[PDB]
Amino acid sequence: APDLQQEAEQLFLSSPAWLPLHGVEHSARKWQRKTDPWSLLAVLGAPVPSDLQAQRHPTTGQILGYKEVLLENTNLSATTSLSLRRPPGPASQSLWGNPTQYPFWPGGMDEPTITDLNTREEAEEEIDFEKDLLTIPPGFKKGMDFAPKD
Amino acid sequence: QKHMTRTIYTSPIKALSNQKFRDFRNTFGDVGLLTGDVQLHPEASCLIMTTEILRSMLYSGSDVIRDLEWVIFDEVHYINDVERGVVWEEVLIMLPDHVSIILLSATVPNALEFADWIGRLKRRQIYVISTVTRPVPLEHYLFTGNSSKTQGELFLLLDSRGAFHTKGYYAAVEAKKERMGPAQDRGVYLSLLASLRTRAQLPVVVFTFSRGRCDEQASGLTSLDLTTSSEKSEIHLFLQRCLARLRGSDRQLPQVLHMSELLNRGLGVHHSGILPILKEIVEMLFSRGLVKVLFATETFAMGVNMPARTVVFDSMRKHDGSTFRDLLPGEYVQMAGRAGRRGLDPTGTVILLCKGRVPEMADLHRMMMGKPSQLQSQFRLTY
Amino acid sequence: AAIQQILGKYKEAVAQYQMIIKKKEDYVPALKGLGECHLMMAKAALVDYLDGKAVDYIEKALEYFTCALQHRADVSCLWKLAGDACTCLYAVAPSKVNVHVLGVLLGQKEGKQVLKKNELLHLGGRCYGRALKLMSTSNTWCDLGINYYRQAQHLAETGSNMNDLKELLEKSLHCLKKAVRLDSNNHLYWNALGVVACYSGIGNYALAQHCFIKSIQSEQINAVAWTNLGVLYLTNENIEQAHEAFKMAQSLDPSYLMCWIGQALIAEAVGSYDTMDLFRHTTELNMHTEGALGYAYWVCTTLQDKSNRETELYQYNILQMNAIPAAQVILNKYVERIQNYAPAFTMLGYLNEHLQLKKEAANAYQRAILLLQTAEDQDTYNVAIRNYGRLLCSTGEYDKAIQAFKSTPLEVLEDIIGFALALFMKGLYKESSKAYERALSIVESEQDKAHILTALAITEYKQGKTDVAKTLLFKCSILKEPTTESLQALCALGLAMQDATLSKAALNELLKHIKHKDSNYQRCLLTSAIYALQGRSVAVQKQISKAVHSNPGDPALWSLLSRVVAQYAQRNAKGGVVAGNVAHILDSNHGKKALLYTAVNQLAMGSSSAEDEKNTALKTIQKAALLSPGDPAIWAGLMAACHADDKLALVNNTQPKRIDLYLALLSAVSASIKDEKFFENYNQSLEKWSLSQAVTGLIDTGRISEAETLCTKNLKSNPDQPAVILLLRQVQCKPLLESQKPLPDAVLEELQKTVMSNSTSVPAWQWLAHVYQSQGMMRAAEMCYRKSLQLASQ
Amino acid sequence: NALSTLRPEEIAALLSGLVCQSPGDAGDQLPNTLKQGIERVRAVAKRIGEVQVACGLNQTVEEFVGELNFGLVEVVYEWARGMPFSELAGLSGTPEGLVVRCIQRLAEMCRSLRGAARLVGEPVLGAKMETAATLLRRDIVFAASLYTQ
Amino acid sequence: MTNQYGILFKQEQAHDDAIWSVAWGTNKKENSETVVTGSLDDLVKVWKWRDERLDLQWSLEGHQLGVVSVDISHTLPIAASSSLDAHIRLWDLENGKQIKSIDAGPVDAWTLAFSPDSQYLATGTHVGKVNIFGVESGKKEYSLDTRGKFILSIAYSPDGKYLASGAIDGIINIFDIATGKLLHTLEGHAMPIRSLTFSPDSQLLVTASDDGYIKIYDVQHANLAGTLSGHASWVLNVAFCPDDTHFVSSSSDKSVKVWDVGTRTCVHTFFDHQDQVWGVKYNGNGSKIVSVGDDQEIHIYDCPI
RNA sequence: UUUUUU
Repeated sequence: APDLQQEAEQLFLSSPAWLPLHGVEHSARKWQRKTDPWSLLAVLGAPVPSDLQAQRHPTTGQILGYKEVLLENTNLSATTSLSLRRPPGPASQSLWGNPTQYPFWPGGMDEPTITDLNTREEAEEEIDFEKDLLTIPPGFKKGMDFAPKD
Repeated sequence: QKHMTRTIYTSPIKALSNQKFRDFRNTFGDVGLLTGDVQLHPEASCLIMTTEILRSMLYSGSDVIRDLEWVIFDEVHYINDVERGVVWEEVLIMLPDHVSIILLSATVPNALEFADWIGRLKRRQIYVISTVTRPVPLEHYLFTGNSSKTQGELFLLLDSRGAFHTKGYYAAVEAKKERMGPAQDRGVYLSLLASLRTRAQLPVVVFTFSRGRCDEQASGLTSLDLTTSSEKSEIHLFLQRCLARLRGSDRQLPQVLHMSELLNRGLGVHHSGILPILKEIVEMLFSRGLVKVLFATETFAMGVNMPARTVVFDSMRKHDGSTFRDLLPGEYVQMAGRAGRRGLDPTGTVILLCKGRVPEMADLHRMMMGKPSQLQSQFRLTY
Repeated sequence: AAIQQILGKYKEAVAQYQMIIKKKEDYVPALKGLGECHLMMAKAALVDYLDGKAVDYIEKALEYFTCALQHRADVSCLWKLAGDACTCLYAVAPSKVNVHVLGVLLGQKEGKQVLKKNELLHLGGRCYGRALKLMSTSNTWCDLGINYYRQAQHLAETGSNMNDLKELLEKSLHCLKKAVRLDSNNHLYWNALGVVACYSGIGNYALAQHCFIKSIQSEQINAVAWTNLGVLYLTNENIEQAHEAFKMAQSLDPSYLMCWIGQALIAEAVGSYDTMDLFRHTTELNMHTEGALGYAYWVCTTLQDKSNRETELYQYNILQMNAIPAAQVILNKYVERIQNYAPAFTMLGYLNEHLQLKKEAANAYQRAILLLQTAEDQDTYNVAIRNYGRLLCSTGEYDKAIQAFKSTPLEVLEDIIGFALALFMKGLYKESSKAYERALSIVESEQDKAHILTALAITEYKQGKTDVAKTLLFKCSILKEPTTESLQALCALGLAMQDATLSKAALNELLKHIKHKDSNYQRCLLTSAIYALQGRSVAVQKQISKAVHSNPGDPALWSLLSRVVAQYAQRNAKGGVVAGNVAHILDSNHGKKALLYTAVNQLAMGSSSAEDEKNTALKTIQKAALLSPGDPAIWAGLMAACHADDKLALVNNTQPKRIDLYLALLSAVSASIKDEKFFENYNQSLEKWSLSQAVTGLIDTGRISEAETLCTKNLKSNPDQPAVILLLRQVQCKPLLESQKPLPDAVLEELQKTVMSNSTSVPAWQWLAHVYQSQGMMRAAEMCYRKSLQLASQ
Repeated sequence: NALSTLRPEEIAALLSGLVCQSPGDAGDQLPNTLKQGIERVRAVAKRIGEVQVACGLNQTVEEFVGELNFGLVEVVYEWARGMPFSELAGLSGTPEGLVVRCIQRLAEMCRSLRGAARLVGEPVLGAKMETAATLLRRDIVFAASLYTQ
Repeated sequence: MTNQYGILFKQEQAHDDAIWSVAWGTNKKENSETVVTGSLDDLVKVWKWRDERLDLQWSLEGHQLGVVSVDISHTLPIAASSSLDAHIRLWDLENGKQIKSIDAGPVDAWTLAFSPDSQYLATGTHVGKVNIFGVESGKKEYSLDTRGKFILSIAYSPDGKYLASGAIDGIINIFDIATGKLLHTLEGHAMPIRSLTFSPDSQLLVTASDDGYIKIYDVQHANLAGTLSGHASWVLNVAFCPDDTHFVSSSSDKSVKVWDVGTRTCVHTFFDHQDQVWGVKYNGNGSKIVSVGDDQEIHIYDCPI
């Protein structure tokens, strides 16, 4: 190792960098804050209503060809539906201890009875988008009054 | 496994679902295990769980319910419990319809008033099967100490045909009258082991009723040495290989050494105040007959089947909840039932050991025989 | 393959699909499956902020979808999935999107084409329209509306236009309204219409509020709609009601990110105390941009406040939650996402500087400089200039730092000081002195004046003129309160001149009234150096032992004691070995020097052990070599240990071992020395000693030729130095005098003169006396030994 | 805010009072901080029992608060520092199976609370329960069962 | 919620001094499971984990000083070792006898790494280069050059075409074997690295520097995906699991942690060693870990699949 | 004075 004297001479008189004058502190910098809550808006996309399912020979079923049909159990989810048709789940997940997920039907209970027979394709109900707009959230006492747009 | 589907075998006891796992993995293929802490292979087709885990993954989906065929409820007579009887009924209610159910039980009287409820809670027919005539029947003796040095006289008070013999009790009461704390009990145990070692009905499981007594009488016994040389070598090699994985300080502390000393002679203790690594070694050295006397307790009486040669009791009343209750017929039947072994003896002997006062045959009647229990329902509300 | 895809596990499904494709190539369902698998991988890639991988995946997915579309172009799902792929690349920071679309998609099937962002979105819209043409369903209508919305958003966000995107927005509203009327019982359509209705270009908040309320009523389990209403209330100064909506929304779904971010924003607005923790939780969930910026801001602001570092706010949060590294990674992701915002870059630079990642801090400041070229406010541009220049100077390339400091108005203390330091580092000492005095002109906070005076002393000393530096430091001492840096610099200057007069006074001044200094090692070093100047050479070790007794901790102190015992008074070798071992035990990062010193001490000792393995000199020096293979002292120690082991084995007379490694170690020593900045005299001593030791080792093993070639090359390299020539003499005269022979007086006189060339070295003289004994002139040998004895005693 | 402001090596010992199922008592050789955290938890339990009994439930406050039986708090506190098992076994008169039991029942609860602190939004409770859990399972208390392997 | 982790075997005193490197090779097509360790000796003991235990098979030695790196091959039966001895003698693993000997000092080789096809055996030098030798075919075909400092770590991506090199002072260099051109140099940490590893499929590069952090970079760009900080001292080795979900890190604080890259958290910690842990590896289908430590011991763990 | 599970 080097002797003490030259070690001290290098340690202190090599350059002024070591001084507290040139440190990372001793600047007192400041920043300005800019929030942007409009970025929080989230829009989710619709699912694909088609599957291109196979065909089957009526006896000893064989694949004639693949034809597209309409799916029927979309808009069904794992946290809002209790049936064995819902999408499997979020991912590989903790086996138990999961709030916000629905159990399947308890076996003595079925609870599916409805027809809702419209079955239209041009089913446009002529909803009014500007006459009387409801402005009370479900559970609150008052909403907000916005000026009308002409 | 033939249908490619999945099956869940559910056991209530945390210690019962380990050897069942071992035997099901040894018998065929893949068997996952789930408990509070173990999660070996949670993708197999014979998942073994505790009912509170099936109750917890029925409230969520858990996507295992999508592939089940059978749910094998093993011991469905725990519904009568006071703090866990609601779990079996929350499970039996939340089960979906495509899952068939198997309910093993223990020959309760009102089996047709319970299966009817489960039959009409679902919309399926339920078949009730009940059997009798267990193999290797059991003879209930009574041992009262006398000539504790070598002589042991046993009075037969119940036989393989259920007939109560008051004559034997008459003899016992007469002898007790004619007759007229730990030092007498030591001679009692040496007289029992003297009359038991003369025959080949050796692998005896003592049932003590308090953990301090449980290891205390095994300490006070202090000379049996029931093991040959090759059994010495196999006991020592197996136990050291299993205990020598873990570190140094963990292998020299009072219970480990003291219990190892007891097992060296061919003696074991199995109460609840020992490390689980010692309970597990006691059972695995008892399941191959290389340990010769076991001072077990009721936990061995519940969590397993494991027939042994000679079961010997020690008292009539155990304190459970501020009661100092005597064994109820339902309880006694299980411990007595695992007395005979299968094809290694004609029958099995259950020895009662009244020492303090008169046996009081009137209550012995209801203890040694009696309708086990009806099937109640302990449903209650939790948060 | 499809079943495996259903459950995630995308890689296995892709592999299976490819195996299928290898056999048959026109199999449409496999092609479609490959496309969805890549699309899902791309979306998962975009959930974490990996924007390059997502682009790769989407390009490949378009490849597969066109491959499928060549065969059956009547099916709708293929067109819709193509449109999904095309439009899922919004907010991916253009100049990162160049997509190699090829073929039928662009009408006619010509070659290949590279599309930018707007073109890609337009192609997506075209694809959705074509899919809708042949199968008119609601979902495609809603997706088409969203695509038009994205195109308008992209045009506005690049400031490319305004009021020329009106038709696009009306088209978007038309499509969403058509979808909603087609099936007015779906929360998705109401929610999408509501979100679009509140876009900055349309600004119809009543319709948006209506749409969100209808969506909530349609299906009550809806965190998205509740959070969108919360945002609507929050931007229009309704803090309470927005708080109600966000709290209930997270009540419905505890792991939705935006509700937590909104809660953090509300807490910040109303000034609570757990806003920083809320931002930390937001960071822990997933990488959103707003939460990222909030957390970075709070971390940097907390670092600024210098009254914190006892609070258990700073202590726990920053130093036990590892806030700084987390903030750095967060900002890296943010900046790659956005990359047109300067304060983000400046915070990134500040944090990187605190992690001593100086090169990345320089890059961050550089990018901030580029951004701020044109702006209304020039002060922030000047501040960025000072910081970028300062970091540039910190790690070489001084010319660039000087140029950066030129291109700024040099009127504030910080900028002038940085300029001064850069100038000094390059050279130009007069310029640095001028800058420091000019900075002294405008000075408050007398601490700063004292520091500038000390810097002046250092810089003018460098030229020479120690007298004026000394007077200037005394002038600094005359100030109200000394700084413990002027006194310390004064002691070092006093030691630099071989006079202990002022050094003692300065040391007494430093010790008397300074306790707030927290090194406790530097003072010991100064005291010991002062004692060593006077040549005392025994007090030194005693003084360091006193210091270690005062503070029995501090591994550094023990290590220094071991080093001094190795250098001065090497007769307490055993104590030195113990001290080095103790220093090594009490930590790990002082391993390097402590192991070196204890190995050298064991070398000095000899073989005073029980012939025990695993604790000889060789083992410890080997351990040190493994810890830090960078310094040349460890390699020299290895040379010495090998030679000593050879001699010990020779004493036991079993076998010489570890024969030929000297050349490799010498090469290592030279290579390691090359990278040391300056200890010039020490480096020269080390290289000279290593060369001599290597030559002697080569002589000992018996590889005379290699030693000869080494010496010849060394002398051919540089002019003669009278030391190595002695080595050449020794290697020459080994064959001769090993067998009895008579020597001519010419060689003997030459050897004597050569020894006289390099005098003041007892080894040489003792070797010459051995030569005299070899031929046999004993009395002459006696005289040579006597001369060596006199030299040693003096 | 009872637990949030303590060291992670004290929250494990404070939570050891819900699981032990052993005869309970207070302590003497306990720090001041533990001796007040015990009172704070008991006071919170008193409030919960008071809202139960003042609502219509039939469970007196004494019956609810009697399930909390501390008395292994100090033993768990000493275990969660690096103390080997032997000294704990010596420490007090409780059978050495019922101690491994309680520790096994606590290291699995300070880990579902590690999972719940991420749900409430307390990443400092998450960062302290993810420390008090990983420092509690090291040795023969958590030895693997023979049957499984 | 974790799996069942635990020890299976504990060799009491493998060598006479510290063990500095370890390599696990399932070289033969059947289940061979040979473990090769080098120590602060000449000893290069070659163990075999046959059914439940390590039985010493070879004790070959030709070295003079302590071994700093050992390596094993998956295709051939072969091994290589380097030491402070300035020699790269590479063994045969079948009769326990030396095959070759390469002269190279600390300016020509520090640490070993075989090729993906076990053919080239690149090493990291002192002056900054990476020297690629040829096994069974001579010496020093070519050397990649990075204008940097002493280079400590050498890693090969499992599929080939990538070579990574850490250095003292932190900087990391990524080359592509196809053309030999520096793709990009990351700056990583600020102090020496001394361990690196790719992931299977070679899209994730895991460093481990001397300050305690574990950067997780991303290949084909310069993105980093997070910093894993859970140790209390130096980090000395990192081994990546055969399935791309976990990796194991051994630190100088006497602790072997197992992380997972999905959530960047530590699943299980092993507290079984008593001194610095210098080497960790996985095996074949990764379900066991070997950990050699400064104290003479060999741990084999159980990480169920 | 016994026993038990998330």
